[PDB]
Amino acid sequence: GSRRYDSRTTIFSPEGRLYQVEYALESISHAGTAIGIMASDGIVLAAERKVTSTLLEQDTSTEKLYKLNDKIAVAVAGLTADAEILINTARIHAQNYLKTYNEDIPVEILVRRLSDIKQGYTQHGGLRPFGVSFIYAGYDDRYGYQLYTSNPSGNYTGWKAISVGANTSAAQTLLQMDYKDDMKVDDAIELALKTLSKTTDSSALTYDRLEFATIRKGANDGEVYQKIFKPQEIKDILVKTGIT
Amino acid sequence: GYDRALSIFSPDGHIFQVEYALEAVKRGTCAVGVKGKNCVVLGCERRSTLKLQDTRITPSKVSKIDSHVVLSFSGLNADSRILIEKARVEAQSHRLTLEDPVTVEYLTRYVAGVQQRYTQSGGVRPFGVSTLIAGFDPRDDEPKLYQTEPSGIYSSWSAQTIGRNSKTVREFLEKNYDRKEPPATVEECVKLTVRSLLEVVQTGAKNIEITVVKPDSDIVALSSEEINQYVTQIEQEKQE
Amino acid sequence: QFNPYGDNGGTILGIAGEDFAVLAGDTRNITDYSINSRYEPKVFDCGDNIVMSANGFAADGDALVKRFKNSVKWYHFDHNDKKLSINSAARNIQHLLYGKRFFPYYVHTIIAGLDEDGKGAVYSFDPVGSYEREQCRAGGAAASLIMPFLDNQVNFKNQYEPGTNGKVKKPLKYLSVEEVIKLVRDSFTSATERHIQVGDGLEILIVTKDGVRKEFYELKRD
Amino acid sequence: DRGVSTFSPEGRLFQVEYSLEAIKLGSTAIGIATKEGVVLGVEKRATSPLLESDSIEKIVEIDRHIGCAMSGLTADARSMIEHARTAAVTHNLYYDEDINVESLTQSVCDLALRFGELMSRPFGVALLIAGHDADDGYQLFHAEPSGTFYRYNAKAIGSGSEGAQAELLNEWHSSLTLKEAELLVLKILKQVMEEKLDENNAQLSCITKQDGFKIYDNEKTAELIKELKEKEAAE
Amino acid sequence: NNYDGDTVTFSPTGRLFQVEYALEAIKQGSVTVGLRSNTHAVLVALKRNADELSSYQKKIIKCDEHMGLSLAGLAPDARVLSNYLRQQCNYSSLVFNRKLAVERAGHLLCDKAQKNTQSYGGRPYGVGLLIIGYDKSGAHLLEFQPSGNVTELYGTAIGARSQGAKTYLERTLDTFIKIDGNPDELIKAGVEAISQSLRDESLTVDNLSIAIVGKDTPFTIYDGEAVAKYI
Amino acid sequence: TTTLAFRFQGGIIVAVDSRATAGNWVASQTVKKVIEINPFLLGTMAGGAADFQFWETWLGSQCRLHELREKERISVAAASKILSNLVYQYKGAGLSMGTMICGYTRKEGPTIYYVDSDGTRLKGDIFCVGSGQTFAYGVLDSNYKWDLSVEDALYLGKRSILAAAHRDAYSGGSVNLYHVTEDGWIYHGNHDVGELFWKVKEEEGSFNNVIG
Amino acid sequence: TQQPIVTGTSVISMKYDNGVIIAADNLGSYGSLLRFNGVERLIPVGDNTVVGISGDISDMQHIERLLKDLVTENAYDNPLADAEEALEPSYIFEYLATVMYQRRSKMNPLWNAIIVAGVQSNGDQFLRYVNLLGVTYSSPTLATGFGAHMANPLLRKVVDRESDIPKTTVQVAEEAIVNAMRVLYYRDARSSRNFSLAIIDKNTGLTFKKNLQVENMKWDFAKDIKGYGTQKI
Amino acid sequence: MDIILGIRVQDSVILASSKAVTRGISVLKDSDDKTRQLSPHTLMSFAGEAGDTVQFAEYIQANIQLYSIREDYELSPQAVSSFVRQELAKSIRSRRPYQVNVLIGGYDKKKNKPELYQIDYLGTKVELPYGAHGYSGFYTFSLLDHHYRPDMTTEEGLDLLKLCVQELEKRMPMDFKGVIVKIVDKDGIRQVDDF
Amino acid sequence: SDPSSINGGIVVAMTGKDCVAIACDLRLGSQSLGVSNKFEKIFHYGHVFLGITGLATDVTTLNEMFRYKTNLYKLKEERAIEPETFTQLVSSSLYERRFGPYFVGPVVAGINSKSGKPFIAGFDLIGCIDEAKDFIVSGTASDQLFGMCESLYEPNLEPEDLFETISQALLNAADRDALSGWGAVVYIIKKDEVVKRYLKMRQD
Ligand SMILES: *[B]([O])([O])[C]([C][C]([C])[C])[N]C(=O)[C]([C]C1=[C][C]=[C][C]=[C]1)[N]C(=O)C1=[C]N=[C][C]=N1
Ligand SMILES: [Mg+2]
Ligand SMILES: [Mg+2]
Ligand SMILES: [Mg+2]
Repeated sequence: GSRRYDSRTTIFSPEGRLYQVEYALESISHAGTAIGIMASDGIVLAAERKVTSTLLEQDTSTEKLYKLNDKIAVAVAGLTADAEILINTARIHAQNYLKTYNEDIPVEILVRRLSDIKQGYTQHGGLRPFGVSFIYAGYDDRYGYQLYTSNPSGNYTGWKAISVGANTSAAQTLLQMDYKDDMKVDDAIELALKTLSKTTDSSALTYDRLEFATIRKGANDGEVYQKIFKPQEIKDILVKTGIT
Repeated sequence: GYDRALSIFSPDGHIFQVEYALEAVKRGTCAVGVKGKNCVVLGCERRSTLKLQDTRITPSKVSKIDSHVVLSFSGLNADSRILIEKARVEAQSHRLTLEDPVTVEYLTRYVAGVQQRYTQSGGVRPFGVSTLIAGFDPRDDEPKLYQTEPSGIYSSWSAQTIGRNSKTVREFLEKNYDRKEPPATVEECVKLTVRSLLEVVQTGAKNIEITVVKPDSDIVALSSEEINQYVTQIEQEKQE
Repeated sequence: QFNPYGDNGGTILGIAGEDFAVLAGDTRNITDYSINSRYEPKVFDCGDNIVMSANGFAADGDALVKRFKNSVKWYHFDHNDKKLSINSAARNIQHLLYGKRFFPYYVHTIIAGLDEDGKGAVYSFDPVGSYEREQCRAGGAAASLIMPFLDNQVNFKNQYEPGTNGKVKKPLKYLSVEEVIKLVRDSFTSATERHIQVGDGLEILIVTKDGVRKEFYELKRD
Repeated sequence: DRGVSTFSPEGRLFQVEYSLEAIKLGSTAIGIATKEGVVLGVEKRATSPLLESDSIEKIVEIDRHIGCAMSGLTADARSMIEHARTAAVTHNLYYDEDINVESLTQSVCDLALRFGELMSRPFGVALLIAGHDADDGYQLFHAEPSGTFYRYNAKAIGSGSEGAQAELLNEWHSSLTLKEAELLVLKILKQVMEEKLDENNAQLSCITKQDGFKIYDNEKTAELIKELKEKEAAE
Repeated sequence: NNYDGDTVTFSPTGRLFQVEYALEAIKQGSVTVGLRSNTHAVLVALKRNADELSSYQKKIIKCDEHMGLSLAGLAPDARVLSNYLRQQCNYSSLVFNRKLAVERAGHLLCDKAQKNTQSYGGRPYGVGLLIIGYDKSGAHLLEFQPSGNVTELYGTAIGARSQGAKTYLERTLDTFIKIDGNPDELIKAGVEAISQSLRDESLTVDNLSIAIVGKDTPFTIYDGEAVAKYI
Repeated sequence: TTTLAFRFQGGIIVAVDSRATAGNWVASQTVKKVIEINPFLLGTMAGGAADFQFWETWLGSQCRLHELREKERISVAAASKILSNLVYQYKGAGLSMGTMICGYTRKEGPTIYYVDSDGTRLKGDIFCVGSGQTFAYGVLDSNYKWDLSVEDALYLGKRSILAAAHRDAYSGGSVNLYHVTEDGWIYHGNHDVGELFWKVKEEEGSFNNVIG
Repeated sequence: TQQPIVTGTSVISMKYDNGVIIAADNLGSYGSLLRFNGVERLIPVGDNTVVGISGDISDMQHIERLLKDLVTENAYDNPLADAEEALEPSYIFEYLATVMYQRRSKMNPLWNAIIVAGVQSNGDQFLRYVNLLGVTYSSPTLATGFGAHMANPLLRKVVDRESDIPKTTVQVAEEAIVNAMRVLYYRDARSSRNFSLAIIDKNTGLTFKKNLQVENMKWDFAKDIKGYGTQKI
Repeated sequence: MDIILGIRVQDSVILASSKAVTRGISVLKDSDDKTRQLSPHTLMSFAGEAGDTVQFAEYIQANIQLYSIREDYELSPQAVSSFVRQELAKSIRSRRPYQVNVLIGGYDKKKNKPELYQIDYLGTKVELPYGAHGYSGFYTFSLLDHHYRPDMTTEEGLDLLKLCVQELEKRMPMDFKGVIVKIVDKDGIRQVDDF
Repeated sequence: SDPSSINGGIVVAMTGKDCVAIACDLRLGSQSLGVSNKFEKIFHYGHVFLGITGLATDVTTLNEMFRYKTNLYKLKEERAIEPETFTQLVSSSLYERRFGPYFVGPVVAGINSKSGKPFIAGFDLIGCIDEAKDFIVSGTASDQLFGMCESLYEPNLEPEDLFETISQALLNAADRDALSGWGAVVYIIKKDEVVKRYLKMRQD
């Protein structure tokens, strides 16, 4: 019967690893590097588009940075198609929570929900896992500014600064070196770009090969603003920090 | 639906998927449980390969199932959340129907039952998780500490450890834990728990988590400085 | 509108002796003011020395008896030909009846036999499954005519011993199978006189350790 | 790979035969049936001295008149016990009486072969079901994952089964007392057990018509162990 | 070889190996004999024990007052099939107030076993059955194989060493068919038939199991000291 | 119907009548309106019912299953709530039942729970349920104290049912008494009202209205 | 739940010494309208049973197809379909009785009163009634609708109890049935003159008589009846 | 006809709820607490159809307690009230709706403000300074309209509450056997044993 | 009994010159009993305003539902929903509950950000769109509002004149309705500024 052709996606290796999760992570390691850096007064999300073309329409493009609600955003590393499935689910969960409790969803609760969905694909259903790793940048009134990451295993963890995708080993070393706790957003912006500039597989880091975003309390009085950077604004911040 | 029998017997009478789930537990960070005369302590290893972490928001290793019962674990982190959630629901469900919170034995038996169900259900793999469930039964001052594993077997322990290098810390506990006279105070019990982790952990900085549970829903998690004082006192006595 | 229930009339009577039990019932079957049958057996031997009758709506009555007979059969298969005790049969019937709690068997069920000590036993049910062991029970249309007479002549209610004037009750002496049948026959003869749905014939099933025996008697056919 | 409900060329179900191998690895359990009662005894086999042995529950009550001992993947037994307890109580509800030990055993064994591609595999545990009823008296049954159950006068299952069964072959007779049977279980357990038999690593139980199913205290078993040692040293 | 992994796969020579492996489970099973006359039908079964402490596995199952079978192979599969027969015999009675024909009972078993041989996931039944009965067309004896093939016979035997008892019946055909109105002599012939399949062991009181159905004889099983008469 | 149950020093008294009626017709005078659920728990019946035969017998199966699983006697609170949660699922479906689940455990002490077909579940010291409940309440309230002997408490329960049996047309037949301690319930006689009335009248000097 | 539309009236029947007789008129009424004058309401099954049906005609036609399908099904894998394992009256009745009761239990009844008349294998007379409620009963005489009220009294004067059955010949029994049919024509406002009659005898088998008519009627005395009391002309 | 009352003062919320339980002709109990603690700083009183009331209150309680354990965090009164409203709004279009009216009195530890929410069985939520369900409001609101201030102390609130209960005891036909009063403030929930 | 008049309340919307006005009372009641004088019936999603009369639980439910849907709309479309589009969304949403409807009388009002054109629309409880040029009315005093609006209204009113007209239309209609009143709110909406005014009215 059909058993003959079943890959058996949800099984353990003799060593106790989940084959498909491990291989999905291998897929993600070839994806464009995404970095998240959390500061005292805000969060930075920086991400590298993969070998773009001159004919790619950049200003209407979105492959890395997505908005989940007004307070929470995500950086994607892996299959974009897979990420969008999860992103739409996450957007709905945030709205469900809002409708139920009449309050914006806490960042961790949203992260746990998505991570639980990813976990489900590793334990039951016989389907392949989502080849996606997220960086969650968000804010709520309990914990303030928060950085999380989830991967195909469904495991998530909190971070002060973190990278996903390509050259994370090199990237995480550079972040670990220059990161300090009393750091500010403007400094975090500079660190994020400097890290990508050194870990990139491209010859030079340019505005057309980047997506960038900041979550700031830099909004008029006690409230939070999400800023998805435009191509011209990424070009300006590249000149300001002294990379181009 | 996906019905495939993933957990099955082999010629030598083994269910490899259950055994490979134990190998995932072996890979997991060390977790230890020690019960004193009037308390239980849950120690947990935090691997220091991950720095630049945000310890405020990072999922803590020890999880409250109810106000009087806690659950730590070794193995796949994602899998543990599914067991914990189910356990937390069952805890509230038990209070709702029986009008009395779960006993530590009952809660353990439920979790172990879930784990077992996943070893002979179609289309699912076993949980790559072993748990240490600890607490105090309602209106009871006798400490409770139970262990579970992927196969679904469970049992009570005077002291127990699970996860990576658990063989070493179990060796330590077997010679250092006396049944006739267990750790009389909270201090003695925490000290013994930290000592046992120091056999494996590496550095005694942010790599050790300690959670003390006492009778009548009195659960508290020790901070870095409080734990660091135990680490300092242990090594100063050792220099002799 | 369709009315799924009907009244087939009739009347049944169970009396428990010391080492025997009888379950009697008239053989007349009716609708409204017409006679369907002058001889339509209503009391059945169900095996294991148990006799049963489900009086009221014959379709539900025949369905219930049929299902219990079936239950006895499957009790033998599932439990190594074990004899179904009267107390076990009674509880089994409760579950059959209550199984249709929200669309009831419109019947008044009575079973008779011997308990595990060999003594006479009669159990009585309502339509929705409630049951109780009794020494004496009439069921069906003319139950209201018969039961008061049985209270008086079986349990000796309101009867006292001459000379004492209400102080000493009449002693509850046991009744023989011949004595019981006399009371059964007089009950149905009297019920026939004053109830239009009772008559034609009286069929009695007697249960002893030796087995199940049948007796038939004519009743007035008007 | 291959089907779960596949037959071998010899005419056996692979998965059932492989589950029997798992039961051979399990801890020893012995049952002895007498006219004064049935005795059930098990090897606890704690994997470490820190494990509180009194929490090892390998002897279990199904009803007041039926007990059960297990051997093999004991986690698999839990649902079998739950079914057995439900079956026993459910029958009492329907029939206002105790359920026959054979009928109970049959109900348990019906689950055994409900596996395919229902549960995903056979049970990895064998059960000794001991009890009493009015019809057939004191009974001991051996329930396998094959769906087959044999009645026994005495039976040993687990790692030391064939060695213990041979010992039960000689020692059992139809005029055994309950006290004699208790000692006989302890004797044979001590013989096949790796570690030295005591009240903490071995457990006794019995089922009598009067008192019903009882698990023995560690104080009560300790005395029977001391009584055994003396009677063996007596000759 | 490559075509025995499941029941849904024919071999290159057009064989169903999973069915044939299920057929093998019968040959491993203990011997049982069936035979009939014009008035009565008899089952004789050699029960098997695990050891001396164990009981002897029951081989004969009653299906109705007028029908029942003996098994050889996986006993639980016989319990499933016998249960199905019990329901079919019972459906015939409750609905049609009609005792189920033995021939039609065979047709129902054949069709139930067949569905398991053509579908993926399931497996063939691992048991052979000898169904005896007395219906409106007299006494009957059927042989059920889990391939689906059901066969009405005068006499037969299935299980280990069953060829000896089957040859004996093939010789005695003319004699035992004429045993009308005599249950004890028909059983004697059945006991003498099953004796041809014995080696080393002989027929003891708790070893032998006999059943009989006939004209004025409900299906009844004889075990223990009830069969000491025929040893 | 008249059924009562009250907590006191010696544990719990439970007293019920015996009559069952279909309209004005007296169906039975011998009805057991106390389901002996197990050896430690009692349950009463009232309300045009006997639905409670099935469901409180069923409750006994659930209580037995509980103590098999948990190796511990079920609490009166847990037992009562299994029944109340069950009838709540069937709410809207049929007629009107009312019960008192009575028991004595170590953790709770003597406990009574009024469970109701509308889903109501009330813990309390005194309860009277049935068509003759008001008559029973009258005798009970005026004579109830916590410091009552087992002998006097039994009588008060017996007398309260008798009061209702007399006035309420749908109560009567006989009185079934029960006394509940944690060691178990103890049965205290079936008392025919026909004989009990004249006995109580003469001895107590009550019922002067009636001629005897 | 429905209401009957096109309806068939009385079906009358009785036992006699060697078998049974059953009869029913050929009318399918549409309320007070006597709509259909050629409806056969006696439906034979094999050569040993006749099912007489009253009530809803659409449901009758459904039952007719079930019986037709029953014969087909019984013949499948049945070498003795025309011999030992042929359909019996008792088999056919119990089947219908099962269906009628099942349908009432789903609150969707076959709106009929049925009488299964026939002769068994052993020569015993079979005569049993079943209706929309699943109610069943047997008697020496059985009749539906108006037949119950008018036919039974007449048929019971011939066979009042079981012991009168061997004393009743086929000629006497048929005469009683034919007379009963006439009485029903006098007094049933939803009956017709034309009817069918069936005799199932254990010796002579099944005799099915179609296109019978009520004859020898008394109407002459009508001429003498004038007004409603005082009128003379 | 059960009376359940609520009043939000300066620094606390006070909920009064009748003690009577009437099953037709008789008062079966005169000491019934018609309230459940959903979380340490959130109390819900309730009144409606028998059975439904407690079943609903305990179901809500269990859900909030589940949330508290999962997140190790107490939901705000506003959040709990919104959850409760949704459950009733869901309920009203069910096969068999919950026939339960509730008052949710909670102290928000974040904003340091007491909050009183009135929600009926239809799922009609309103935040109020003082609220009631059933016929209770008809008598009490006129007194509360007159005497209420937002800056009242807890003791002043209790006095105003006594005045409401006295008016109910005077003019209501049903004897509700007095009320159990509970206070919800920064320090949690406590019961006024003498009232 | 009648769900649409248990809680009571009214909403009215009008168009002016380069502006729209939407207004509502503040009453929530349980039939005769007044329960709340702060129950606002006008909500907004971006620059699109929605007033809802009828059963209060459904008013709340629908507000929460359209907040839900307009938020997802914005995330995907990367722009705020327009009045014309929202009107269709309201109609769709209401009609999907055709045989179990929300007992409401919604009123959309707002200015199209791109064309600058003033827009108002009303609905029945099952989704029928009434896209009027002049004015829309809804609630328990809709008859009264129809009478006021039909006489008081004139086209091309300036924002500060339109305010007076809609305010008087609401106030005098609410005073002839037992289940409406207890305060009132008026939203004056222009292309890039919105003024909200609470009116002083009789509190009976
Ligand atoms: B009691 O009067 O409430 C009584 C309790 C019952 C458990 C025996 N109820 C009845 O007797 C009811 C009728 C009734 C009378 C008054 C109030 C409520 C109900 N009768 C039955 O339950 C009944 C009647 N006939 C047979 C079986 N059961
Ligand atoms: Mg007459
Ligand atoms: Mg009275
Ligand atoms: Mg409200």
